[PDB]
Amino acid sequence: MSSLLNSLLPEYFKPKTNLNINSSRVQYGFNARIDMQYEDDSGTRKGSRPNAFMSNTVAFIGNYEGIIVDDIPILDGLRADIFDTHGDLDMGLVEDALSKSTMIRRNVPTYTAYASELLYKRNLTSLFYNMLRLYYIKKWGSIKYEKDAIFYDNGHACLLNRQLFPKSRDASLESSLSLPEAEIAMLDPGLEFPEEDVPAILWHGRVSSRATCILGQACSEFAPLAPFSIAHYSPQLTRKLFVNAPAGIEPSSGRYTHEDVKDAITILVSANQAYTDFEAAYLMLAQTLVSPVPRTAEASAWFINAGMVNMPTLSCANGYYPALTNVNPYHRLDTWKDTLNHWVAYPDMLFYHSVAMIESCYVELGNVARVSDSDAINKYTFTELSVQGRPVMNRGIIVDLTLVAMRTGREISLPYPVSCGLTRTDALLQGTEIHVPVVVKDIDMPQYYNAIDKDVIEGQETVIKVKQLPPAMYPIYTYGINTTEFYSDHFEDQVQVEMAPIDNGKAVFNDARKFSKFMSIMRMMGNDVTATDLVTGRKVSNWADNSSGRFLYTDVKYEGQTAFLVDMDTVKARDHCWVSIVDPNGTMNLSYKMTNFRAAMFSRNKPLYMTGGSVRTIATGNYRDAAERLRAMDETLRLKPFKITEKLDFRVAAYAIP
Amino acid sequence: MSSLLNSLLPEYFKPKTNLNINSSRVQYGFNARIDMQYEDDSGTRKGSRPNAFMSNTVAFIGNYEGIIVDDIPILDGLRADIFDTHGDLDMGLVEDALSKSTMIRRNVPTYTAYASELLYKRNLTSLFYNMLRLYYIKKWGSIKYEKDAIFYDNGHACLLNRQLFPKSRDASLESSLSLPEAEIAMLDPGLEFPEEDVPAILWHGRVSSRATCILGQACSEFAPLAPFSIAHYSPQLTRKLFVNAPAGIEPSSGRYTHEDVKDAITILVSANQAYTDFEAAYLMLAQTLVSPVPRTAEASAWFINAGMVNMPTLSCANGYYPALTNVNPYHRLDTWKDTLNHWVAYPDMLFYHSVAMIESCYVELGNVARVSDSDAINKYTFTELSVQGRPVMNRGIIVDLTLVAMRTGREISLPYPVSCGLTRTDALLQGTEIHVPVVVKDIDMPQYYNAIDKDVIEGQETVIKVKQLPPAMYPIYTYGINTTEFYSDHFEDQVQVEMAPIDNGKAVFNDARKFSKFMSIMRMMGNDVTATDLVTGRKVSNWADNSSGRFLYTDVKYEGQTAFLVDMDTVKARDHCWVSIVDPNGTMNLSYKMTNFRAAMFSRNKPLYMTGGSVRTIATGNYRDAAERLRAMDETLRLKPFKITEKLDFRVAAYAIP
Amino acid sequence: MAPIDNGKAVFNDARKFSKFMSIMRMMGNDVTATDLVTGRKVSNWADNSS
Repeated sequence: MSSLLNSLLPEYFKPKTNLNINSSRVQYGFNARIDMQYEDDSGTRKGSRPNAFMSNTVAFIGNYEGIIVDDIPILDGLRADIFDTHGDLDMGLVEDALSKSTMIRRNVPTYTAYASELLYKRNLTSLFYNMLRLYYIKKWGSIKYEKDAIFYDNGHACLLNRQLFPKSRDASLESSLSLPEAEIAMLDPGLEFPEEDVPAILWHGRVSSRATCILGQACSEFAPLAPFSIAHYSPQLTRKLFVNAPAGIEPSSGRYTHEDVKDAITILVSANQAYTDFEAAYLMLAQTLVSPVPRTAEASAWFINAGMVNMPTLSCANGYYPALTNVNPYHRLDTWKDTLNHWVAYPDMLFYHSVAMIESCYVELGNVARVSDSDAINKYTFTELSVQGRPVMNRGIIVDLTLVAMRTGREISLPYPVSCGLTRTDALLQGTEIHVPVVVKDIDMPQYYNAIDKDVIEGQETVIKVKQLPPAMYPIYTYGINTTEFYSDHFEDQVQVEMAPIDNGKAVFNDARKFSKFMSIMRMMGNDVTATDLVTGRKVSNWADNSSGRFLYTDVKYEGQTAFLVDMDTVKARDHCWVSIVDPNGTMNLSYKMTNFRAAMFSRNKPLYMTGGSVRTIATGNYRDAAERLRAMDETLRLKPFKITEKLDFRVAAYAIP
Repeated sequence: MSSLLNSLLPEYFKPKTNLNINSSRVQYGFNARIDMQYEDDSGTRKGSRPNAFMSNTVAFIGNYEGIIVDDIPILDGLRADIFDTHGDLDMGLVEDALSKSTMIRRNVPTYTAYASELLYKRNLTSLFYNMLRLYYIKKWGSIKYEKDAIFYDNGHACLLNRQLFPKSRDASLESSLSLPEAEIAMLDPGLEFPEEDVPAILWHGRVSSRATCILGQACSEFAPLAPFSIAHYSPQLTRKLFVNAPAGIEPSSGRYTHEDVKDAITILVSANQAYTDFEAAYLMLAQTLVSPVPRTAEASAWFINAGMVNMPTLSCANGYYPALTNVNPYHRLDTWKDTLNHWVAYPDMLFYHSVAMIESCYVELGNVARVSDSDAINKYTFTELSVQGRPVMNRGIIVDLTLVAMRTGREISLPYPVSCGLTRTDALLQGTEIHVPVVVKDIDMPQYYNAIDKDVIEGQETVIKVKQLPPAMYPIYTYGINTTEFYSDHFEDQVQVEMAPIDNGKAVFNDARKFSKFMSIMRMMGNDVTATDLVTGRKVSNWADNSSGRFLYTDVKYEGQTAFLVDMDTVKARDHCWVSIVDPNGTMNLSYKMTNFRAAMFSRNKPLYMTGGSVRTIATGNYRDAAERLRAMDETLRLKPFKITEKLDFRVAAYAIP
Repeated sequence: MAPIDNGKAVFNDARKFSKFMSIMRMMGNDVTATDLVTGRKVSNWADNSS
């Protein structure tokens, strides 16, 4: 659904068509003007950062594994005559429709008997999904993956690509897959009895030399070398695929460009009348196009074990019954062609729709992981109460759409209760300790991180014990639309730390809430604060991120009693464009204000600019008003004359309109 | 945009068609009559300057470099039916448009897929840019650049063309470039898949033997030997260029006249309907064509670092799909063929439009440089507040047209937000003193200029320091259209200043404004006064520039606060009218009137006379046969002007919204 | 003062120069001005009573 994913984008964000991606890492964000203030009994110290960049790093790598599951049939496409008043295939009108058609008379009785089983095999989501992946593999084919590269680095702990993804050879995305071609046979119209467990599709005119090569590779096993997101492992959809094309199927060309895959999709959707099938495939790919680079070192627990992708079995019986598909189809919603029409016009817009969906999910799974099991709406039972339909199993797209509904605070409506795609809530529901590997840089690591060893020499491979999952992404596109006090993503905020002159700089935060806001605002001001817990004896640093520049309470890496000693004569100025706290006395009052917002994207430590035309909000009415218009100007070549007009020179001629 | 740049010229001046330029340097100015009237405590004196020549100097020498960048598509020339009710390109109607205009309907699905990807990147501005440069290389192909010539010469200091332009030799303009030829192949109709990264263009009848050689050289690399404005380094546009000509193309001749390049441009525009693409290239050349000769030695800091010329990527899909270009083209403005109709009639008029543009930019940057970096409108954030469109980036022409709006004080509007051309604000946007290399002519040079070596000898090559960039040009064409206090370019003005007490033979001027008014009066009377800056200990002189007969405060060459000790005993008498007095007494009143303006141009120390007939006006009205003004003010670029609000400091300038 | 000036301020007026130098001494700051015309020096700390 293009419509619901479009509304997630911010108001200030004005996207263009083309986006020239030339790397496997993008820092999307915005530039804002922060007017910071520090008030005290001595006086006020004002600062101003005119261009403050708040970013979330997003990569094109992520371990996924496809499995073939059984899903509901999508009945949108078949002629409206055979359907009854309630909206199910009234068998008896099917036998009537087949009888009054251009079918062979000896096949009518035997084909009608099979109809009861074969007409309820309508799900082309798996085919469209694979064909969409082939489009983006050939478009962004020049992106590279190095084996000994930095997945994450925060100064203390480092995590390499070798650690998370073993059995991984370095190669380009184009050179990753070597897809073998499945057989594309021609359906004989005079076949005695239809062959079930072999799908048959429709086609307009002649199957081109390149269309054979695309359909051949789409219905085949994906066995990748490099762990890419749009080239993950998928099982063999089918062995053989029939195509009811009276004009013969040309043999396989071997080569094809990304423009030829768009040609193949547009013919397949139009012939089969499968637009709702495409809408399902569009939302599936939106989840599993890009995966987020973790915000903290201990936020890598989400991507340790491979999340399963639920691909519904390829099943289509249109080739055997050409009569039942015509120009008057049955559809539930009137805006059922909107998702395809959006993709054909603006293919590269999927990148923005993808980051919008994963940012919405991973933000909400952040503040869902911090609720006790003894509650009404908890970790296990947040999907059941929200869903008001009848899906087969609460997995895939249902779990991701219900998290988006919680974030935006609106009602998401789909025409069919389809349960296909990636399932994210895997590591959460387990409710056990996860052992993430790490290579150390400094020697004073295991004070900060909950490490397995207490003394570790530099360059050693250690393990961190993560119990509660910290947030993987900070809200950026969904900044101050549905604000919570955990993230504290306000435009205006203030904190009041109360100290007396008798205290020699040392302040104890009994409250946990205002400790989080103090440590966060001090980092905007470019000050390196290092607090020490009095009960346990561990240490926390506000500088625990190089992207967002905020301090969340989950950076403590421990749930206990709150007694944080902060010594305010060991505060060090780290960044540029900073206010100085030289020597405070009395009550401190910190405050900031974010005024304006400008969309910015970075890649390879350089600005990535959006190019091409101005993207519009395509509606169903905007095309069918031109159908209402029809260009009703009678196609008659009316040539109008020009009267020559003489003036002073007479050498040169001058023509007038009348 | 002819009508825009034509408005910048003064109301009294109307230039003739032809101009035989026969040098690399042209003075332009006017011969005005000044009627001064003096009054002080001693008495009254009345005089009259009968003939006074105020002029700038402009040259054909400027170091520039080309970069190929991706910009917006210009959707002008495509048929009106493919566009919907709003100003948006619908792919639903492209499928219909291509379907109705063919008998072979097998190719419609393939044609639509490729067309959707190519239409959002169509731009012929870079091709017309090179074709225009080839026209002027052949026409003015007898201009000599000598390496051991003078660039600036005052009397104390001197800059040679060895400095500012190393890696250069002595050559004529025709001898500078030795262009190779790109392959101009013929597109046979029947080819089904458009070859990627090769543009295809339409043509009228047979491609002439001469037309081949021009298109071949226009696409090739430019590698100059001598630094020339219209022969600057440009990267290779394309390798191949298809031409859908019904009659086959002829082989390349090798030689062509400047008249043959006009025939090539006129055909290429008419066939492709690329009138708005030409308008972009016309404005883009108006910036580059000429460069200023600096007013003082400090104003050479602008032209040290090579400014980047943003040339858009060459792409076009008219040759493949000639159905999309028909007899009813889509245009936003009704005056969309005025710029080409102006150039084809009067080619040599571009010289006057270029001088008018570069003057307006370099005059207003004189004020922007003096703005403090702690206000709403400053050097960093003046373009962003002005623009009211959605370009790719605030670069090239958008920066230049913003400065023209600030000069004239009128709202400038283009149909498409194009960001292509020279960016000047590079030396300005950096907090670093610039090291201008100079030659010592007189032994007393270190007293005047801020030199590194305080002791020098006639012939030594030293370096001078420039912190704040002074004005490179004085207002001549834009004289009195809007008068600032800094320049003081009034027709009628009454200057009042109080003379400081002359103790021994020295008068102390503590205030900054009073000192500016005093030396401004004494210059108009014609008295060469020399003062000593007390803080620095360097001698200032009101006779700094001889060409423009006025005193600017930037001739002091010291940003900050100071007090001046004026030498009243050594007041020389260079130019004496009857008004001219040596001994001022009490409150000095000078009231002057300027009348009888007449434009005059000098080239190689002789008068340069305009030849040919009188320019008759070509211009189209807002409506041809259009009923309702469908505003469509969403995509169109608009540039809002800023008015200078004078304040007490006088050294600092400030902008406000009118 | 403007940021373009690197701390250096010239007092054209005599009245406000006296008030600046006096209030800076209440605040306990040793200021040393230099006259541009003559070339002599003045110090605000020229008394230990008032």
